[PDB]
Amino acid sequence: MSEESQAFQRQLTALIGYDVTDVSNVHDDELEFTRRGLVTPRMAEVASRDPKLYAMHPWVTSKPLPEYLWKKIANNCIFIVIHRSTTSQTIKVSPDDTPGAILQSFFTKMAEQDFVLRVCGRDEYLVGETPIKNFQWVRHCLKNGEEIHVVLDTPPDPALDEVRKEECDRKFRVKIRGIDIPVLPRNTDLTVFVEANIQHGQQVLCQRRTSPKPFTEEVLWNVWLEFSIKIKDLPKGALLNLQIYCLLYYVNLLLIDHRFLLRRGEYVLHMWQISGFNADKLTSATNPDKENSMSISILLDNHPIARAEMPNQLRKQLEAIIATDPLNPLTAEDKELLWHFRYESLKHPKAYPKLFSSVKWGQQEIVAKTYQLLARREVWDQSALDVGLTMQLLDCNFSDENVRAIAVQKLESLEDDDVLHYLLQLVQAVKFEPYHDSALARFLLKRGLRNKRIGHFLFWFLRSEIAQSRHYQQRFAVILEAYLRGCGTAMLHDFTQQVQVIEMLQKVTLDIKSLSAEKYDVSSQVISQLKQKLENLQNSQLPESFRVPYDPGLKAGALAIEKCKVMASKKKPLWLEFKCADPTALSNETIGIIFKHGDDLRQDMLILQILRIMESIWETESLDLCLLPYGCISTGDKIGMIEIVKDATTIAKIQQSTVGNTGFKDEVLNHWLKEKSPTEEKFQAAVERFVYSCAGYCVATFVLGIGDRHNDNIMITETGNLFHIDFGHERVPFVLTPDFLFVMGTSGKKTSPHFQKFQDICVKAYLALRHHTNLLIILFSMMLMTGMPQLTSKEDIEYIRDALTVGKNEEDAKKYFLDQIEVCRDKGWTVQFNWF
Repeated sequence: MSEESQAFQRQLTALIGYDVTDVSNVHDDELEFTRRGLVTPRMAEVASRDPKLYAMHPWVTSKPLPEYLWKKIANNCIFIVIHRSTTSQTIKVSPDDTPGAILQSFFTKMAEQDFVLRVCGRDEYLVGETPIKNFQWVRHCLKNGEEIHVVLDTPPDPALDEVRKEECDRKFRVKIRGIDIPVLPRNTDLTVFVEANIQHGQQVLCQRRTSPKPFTEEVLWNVWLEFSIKIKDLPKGALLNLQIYCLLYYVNLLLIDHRFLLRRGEYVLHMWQISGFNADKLTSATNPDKENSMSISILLDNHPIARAEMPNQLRKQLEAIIATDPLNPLTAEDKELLWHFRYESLKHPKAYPKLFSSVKWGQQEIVAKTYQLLARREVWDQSALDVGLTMQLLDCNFSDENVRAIAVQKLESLEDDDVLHYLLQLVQAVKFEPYHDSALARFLLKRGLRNKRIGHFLFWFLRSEIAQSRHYQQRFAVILEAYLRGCGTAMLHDFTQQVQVIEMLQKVTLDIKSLSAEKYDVSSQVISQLKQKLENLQNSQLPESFRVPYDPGLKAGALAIEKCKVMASKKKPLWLEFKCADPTALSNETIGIIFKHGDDLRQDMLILQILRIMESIWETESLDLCLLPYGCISTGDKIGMIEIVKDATTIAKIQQSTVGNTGFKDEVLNHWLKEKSPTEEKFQAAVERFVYSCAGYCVATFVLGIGDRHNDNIMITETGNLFHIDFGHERVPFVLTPDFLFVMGTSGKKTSPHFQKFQDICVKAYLALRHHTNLLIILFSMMLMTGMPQLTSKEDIEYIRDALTVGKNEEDAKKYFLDQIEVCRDKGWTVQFNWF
């Protein structure tokens, strides 16, 4: 079409980081099928969204105000600071008051209504029919004892969000012709065979092998591999998994296509090589490197899918099976029970995952029965939304489209606040979808387009994977495009700015990394080289401003080249600082960002996100363990940015400043906090905060099995908020060393008010998380499968079961954690010292 449309597809390609019109690494048209398929869902949502609210994207929650936040409001009054150039009043408000109805208690209380309240220095609005106590920014300020500063100004023009117009009962068999690799001369000559598996929801329905042969640059067999399973019995979503054993290579091919047709014809698939379980193994995409990759040739020639009340003790066996964690293995007995009492099972939403693990997906009639089961879904459709449960049906174990769709059905009812909490994991979850186009993928696209905040992170979460996952960049790219084609020219403009910026800093970051070895030091030479490179961008290259990717509410302006530098650490990360591009800003404090290479940030994001879930969990029990999950977004391979927490120091650096360089003293920390405390009130506040934050992290860290940390990866704010960092990748359950204890007023396994307060918070926090054992267990395993390398689909994922002390009662749990606390006391500084 118009040269205009080509220039647009060019722009999109740049934002995405992939050409979705590319057909270099495909063997069918699913992707294209999918691009077209998403048009409707896109358009249906664009069309449905209120142009006004979409432009102002208010950030609101339906959850009640925690108890620990009402404490700061013991007068049913809240002070809002309304600025107006040099003006600035202080209208006292009621937590129930609406933004439109405090703008009344202003305009009239002072004395024309085409105005809207906006947070000073931010792109955050307090609009919409919502209690001011329900806006997040407001709760952010209460939780941090900050004043609410707002500016009266004109609503953003929803015209700016304009969208560009668009325009057989035979047995199954497969013939393995042979394998080919360009170069293979290796050490000791080993043997090699091909394993052809038919899988569904990671479950082998049938398995056939070829005879062992000499591993040469070309091995042929020309042998038909026949399976017992009928062509009429293959389940949609079934995957023909082909692997080469010496396991060296793998590759999958959807047995039924996106059009319900049985795969047929000759295929030459370029395989993935295992690096000397995880999501990546389930991919329907083929290695893009056709030149230096192993490949397997095959031939397919064969469309389809054209009362009784439980006795007392059996219902008991059933209920026990249902109460077991999601990691409890299911016995044949168990599956037969769940299946036979198929309809009783159907009354227990918590049984759903276990029940669908009990279906024989390899049997046409049974699956057939299963669908009839899901038909009478009344109970499920009326169940109180259980995210944990919903996610479980979205993991690697369920490949069935109808099973997965009901989980998504449940997600529909999440308010935006909630989608943000799980947004990163839901996105990862897409690696578990058998087809590109899926209910999940559509959910995301929708939720994205309907709210700007959610689309923004969706953008970056997808970009993250598209830039470094060979196994899923294709699918993720088609989804992202879809989104881009509907977020709005405005968004499309912001993204452009953000992409050019980080794309420059990434180049400088890497080039600088070359001019520096590993041996920590950092010379003025390398810093001089940085300042020069930045100077160059400061010119006509680096846009005037851009949104901070991990904090869309913040607009960043020009670099403060004088405050930038290269950090003296193993990796050589940039420490940039920018001026806030918002005049209405309430400060002159710069925005500090860290650009690093060497670490896999996608992992970091995952932990950080799980950390925020843990917060919300503790919220619903009136707890605030003061964690500090800083901004973090992986932008490419082993590269990305990190929010610079203001006024914080490494606990190691604190020790180093007192004792030797590579040298440990017990009072260092307490000394540091007191000297950093402006008054005695704030110093006492900071010891408090330390006790809470210390317990939060000791608990969060224990559950996620990443508590045994080195001193240089644990920070603390001058205000006392302790917090770990770099979750890149004798023992101790967590870090609770003598110096942390000293701050609490105890030493040599003694006692004190603070230490007992600490132990109280820990246990309270710990059993609060056990109240969500299932939600966490499912987040932990999905994390392991889409974030780590080859995670043991057993022992690894199983840690969290023992950590959350599954099975034990609350008393034995509390007992259990307190003992963990003692193991830290007995170890003192042993482990810290050892960390080398």
